[PDB]
Amino acid sequence: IWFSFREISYRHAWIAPLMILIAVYSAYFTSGNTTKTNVLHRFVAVSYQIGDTNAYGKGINDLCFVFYYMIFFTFLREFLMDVVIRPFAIRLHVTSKHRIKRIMEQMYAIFYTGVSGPFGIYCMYHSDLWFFNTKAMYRTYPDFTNPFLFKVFYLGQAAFWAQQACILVLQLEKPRKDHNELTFHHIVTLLLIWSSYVFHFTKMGLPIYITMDVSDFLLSFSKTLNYLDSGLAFFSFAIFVVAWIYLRHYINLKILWSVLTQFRTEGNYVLNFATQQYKCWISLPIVFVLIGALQLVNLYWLFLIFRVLYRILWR
Amino acid sequence: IWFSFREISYRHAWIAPLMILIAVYSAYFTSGNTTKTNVLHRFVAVSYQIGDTNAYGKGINDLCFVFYYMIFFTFLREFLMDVVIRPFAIRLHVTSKHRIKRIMEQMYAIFYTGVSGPFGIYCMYHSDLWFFNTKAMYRTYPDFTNPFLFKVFYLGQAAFWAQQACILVLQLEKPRKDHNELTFHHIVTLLLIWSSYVFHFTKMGLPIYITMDVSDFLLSFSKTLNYLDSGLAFFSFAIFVVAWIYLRHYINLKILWSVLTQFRTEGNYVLNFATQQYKCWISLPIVFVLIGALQLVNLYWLFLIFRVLYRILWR
Amino acid sequence: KIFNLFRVCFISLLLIAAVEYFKYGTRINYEWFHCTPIKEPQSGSVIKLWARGGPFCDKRGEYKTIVKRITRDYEPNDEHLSFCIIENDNVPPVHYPIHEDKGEPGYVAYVGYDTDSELVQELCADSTIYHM
Amino acid sequence: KIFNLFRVCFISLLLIAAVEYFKYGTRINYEWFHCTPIKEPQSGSVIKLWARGGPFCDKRGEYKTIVKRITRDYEPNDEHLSFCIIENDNVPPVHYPIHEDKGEPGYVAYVGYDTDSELVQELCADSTIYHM
Repeated sequence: IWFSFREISYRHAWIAPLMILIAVYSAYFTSGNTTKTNVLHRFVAVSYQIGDTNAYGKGINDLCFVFYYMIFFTFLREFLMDVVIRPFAIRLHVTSKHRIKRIMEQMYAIFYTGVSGPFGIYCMYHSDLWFFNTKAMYRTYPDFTNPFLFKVFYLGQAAFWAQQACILVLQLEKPRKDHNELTFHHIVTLLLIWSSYVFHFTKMGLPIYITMDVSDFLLSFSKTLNYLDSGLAFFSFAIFVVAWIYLRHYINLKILWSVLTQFRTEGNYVLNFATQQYKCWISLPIVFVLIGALQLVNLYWLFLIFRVLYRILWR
Repeated sequence: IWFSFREISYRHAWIAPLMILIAVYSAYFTSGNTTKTNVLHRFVAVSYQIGDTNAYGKGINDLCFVFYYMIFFTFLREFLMDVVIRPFAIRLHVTSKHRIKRIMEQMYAIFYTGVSGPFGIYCMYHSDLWFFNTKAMYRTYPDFTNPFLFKVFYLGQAAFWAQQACILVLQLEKPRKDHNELTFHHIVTLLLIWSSYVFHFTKMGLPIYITMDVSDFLLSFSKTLNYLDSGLAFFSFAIFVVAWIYLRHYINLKILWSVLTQFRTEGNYVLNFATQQYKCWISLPIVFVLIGALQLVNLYWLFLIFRVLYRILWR
Repeated sequence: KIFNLFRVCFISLLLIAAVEYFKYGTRINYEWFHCTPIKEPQSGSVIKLWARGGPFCDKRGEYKTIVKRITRDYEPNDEHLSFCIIENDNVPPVHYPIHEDKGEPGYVAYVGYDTDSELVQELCADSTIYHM
Repeated sequence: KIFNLFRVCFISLLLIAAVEYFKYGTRINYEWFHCTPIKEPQSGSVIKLWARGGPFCDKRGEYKTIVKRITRDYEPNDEHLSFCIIENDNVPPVHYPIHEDKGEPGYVAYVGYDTDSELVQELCADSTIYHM
C-alpha cells in the first residue's frame, strides 16, 4: 500500500513539506509555553525583541527562521500550484502544455506578488518614508533595529526569493528563452536583500522591493490574460508599461539621485568604527553598484518591452 | 638559429635552471656587499643568524631559500643525470631502455644519497646525540634555534624531497609497479620534514633522516649492481639487508620506545603556551603517528625484501 | 599535469600558512586558553572581574583578559566608563597550583558606568580611578 | 542537480559567515584601524608609548593599543616587566581634530625590564607602578 503513497508523493510533491511544517507547528503550539525559551519559537517567530517595545535586532535566529520559511514557501508553491491552479486552468478550456505551464507559473506569480506588494505598501505607509520620502534614508543610519512588521516582511521576502533562486539552481528541465539575465536578476536580488539587511539600512531597501513587486504583479497579470483569451490584454499591457516606467525607472532614478547627492553632497561620511558608521566612500560604492545593476537590467527589459510594443502595433 | 636552441633545450632540459641560477649567483656575488641587507642573500644563504654566534632562528626566508634550492636541485638532477650518467651507462655495454632508465635513476639516487648520508652523520657527530643518544631528545625541547650546518642540511633535505615529490605529482609518463606506497612514502616524508621543523624539535628528526639516507644508498647501489653484471650482487644485498634491519627497524624502534616512554613515562607534559611548551598529549600523538606510518611502511618493504630473498634462494 | 601540480602546491602552501598562522595567533592571544574570566556583579552596573586560571597563565593572562573584557563588554558611546585595576602584591607572578583550589586571586578590577561612578570611587581604595 | 545546489548553497553560507565574522571581528578590534602606536625609546630598554590617531579613536583605542602593545612586545619569562599608565585628565574622551595636528596626546605609558626598573619608578611620577 506504500506504493500508492509513493505515487501520491510523485504526483503531489507537497505532502512532505506539509507534514514536516505541521509537525513543527503542532509541537510548538502544544508545548504549553509560547515564549522565547523554546527553540521552535526560534524557528517560527522573529527573534531579538527589544525589551517589549516594537523594535527588533538581528543575529542567527534570523537564518533559522529563513530556513523554516524556506520549507514553508516550497510547500506553498507546490500545494497551491497543483491543487488550486491546475484544475482551474483546465476549466479555462486552454488546452496545451507549453502555454498551460507558463500560465501556471504566471498565475502563481500573481498570487504571491499580490500578497506581497500591498503588504509592503502597508509597511511603508506606517513609516517616515510616506510615498517614498527619500529624506528619511538619511535619518538614523546605523539603526540596529526594525519594526516587527518591517522585519517579518523583510525576511519573508528574503526566504521567498532565495527559494526561487535555489529552484532555479536545481535546473528542473527547461529554463526558457530568457534565462541568463533572469538568473542574473535573482542573484542580484538576493545579494541586495542580504546586503541591505546585514549593513543595517533597510529603509533604503524597502522602496525598491515595492517597485519590484508591483511591477511583477501587473506583468504576470497581463501575461496570463494574454495567454488566456485576451479581450483587453492591450489596455492591461498599456497600464503595465505606464506603471512600469513610472514606478521602476522613475523611482529608481529618484532613489539613485537621492542616495548619490544626499549621502555624497555632504560632509558627513566618516568611519568611526564602533558605531558601525561607515556610511562613507566604502559602503556607498557597493550598494550603488548593486542598484545600478538592477536599474541597468530594468532598462534592458524596457528595451525588450519597447520592441514588443513596436512589433505589435506595427501589424 | 633559435630552433637549434629549442632542440638543445628539449634534448638537454637543464639550461634554463642553469641560466636562472647562475644569474642569481652572479648578481649576488657582484653586488659588492654580501651582507643580509641584500635580498639575494635571503634567496641563497640561511637567514636569522642569532647575533653572530652559531645559532639560527626561523621565519619565511626559509621558504624563499627552499624555493631557490628547489630550482638548484632540479637543475642538478637534469644536468648530472643526462651529461654524466647517460654516456657512462652507454659505455657500460648494457643496452636496453627499461633497464637503462631504471639504472639511470638508481645511480642518481646513489650520488645524492652518498652526498647526504655521510654529511648528516657528520652533523650528528658534532652534537649531543652521538651515535643516536636518545636522551638528548629530552634536553632543551622548545629550542627555537639550530646550528648552521644542522639547519642548512635540514632545509637541503626539505628542498630535495619536495622536489622529488613535485616531479612525482607531475606524473611524467609511467610510474611503475610500486607507485602507490612510494608516493605515500614521499608524502609522509615531506610531512615529517615540515612538521618536525615547524614544531621546534629537529633533534628527534635527524636520526631518522640518517637511517633513510644510509638505507637508500645501499639499496640503490645493490640494485644498480644487480642491473649491471652482478659478480657479487648477492653479498651486496646481504650487506644491505643486515644494514636495513639494523639501522631502519632497530633504530626506529629505539626512537619510538624512547619517545613514548621518556616523554610519556614522566610528569613533564603541560602546555604553558607562551614558551610553546606543548610537548604533551597533543604534539606527541601527531609525530608518533607519523613515525608509525614510516615504520609500518618499512615493515611492508621488509616483507617484500624477505619475499625476494626466499624466491632467490629457493632456486 | 601542470594544473594538478598547482592545485597540490597551493594546498600545501595553504596548509603551511594555516599552521604558521595558528602558531603566531595562538602565541599572541593565549589568555582564553588557560585563564577564565569570572565576573561577580555588585549593586548596580558595576562588576568584579578577576582571572581564574591554571598555574601557567600568570599575571599576563590576568591583566590581558581583564583589559580585554572591560573594553569588550561595556560600550562607551552611550555613557563613559570608569574603572580601577588593583594589583595583588603579596603574590609572585606565577602562583597557581594545578589542583582546583588556585588559592589567592591576583589582579582584580572594578568597572561600571558613570551613573554609579561614586560607587566605584568608594570601592577602589586608593589606586588611580581610570575614567574612560 | 543536487550537488551543484549544495556547492552554491555552501558558497553562499560561507560568504554570509565571512561578512558576519568581518563585522564582529572588526567591531571588536578596531584600534589598529584608527590609532597608530608611536613608540619613543628612553635610555635603556624602556620606551614611551602613546596612541596617535584620528578624531574617532578615543581613549578606548588609546588604552587598548597600549595594553596590547605592552603585552605583545615584551616577553616576560626571561625577565619580569614593570610599567605604569598615566592618564591625561585635562582632555575629554573624544578629542582629536581630523587635520594632521591632533594636538595633545591622551594616554601615555612607560614600560621596561626590571634591570632598569629604578628608571621607570623615577620616570612615573606618582601613578601606581605595575610590575608584571
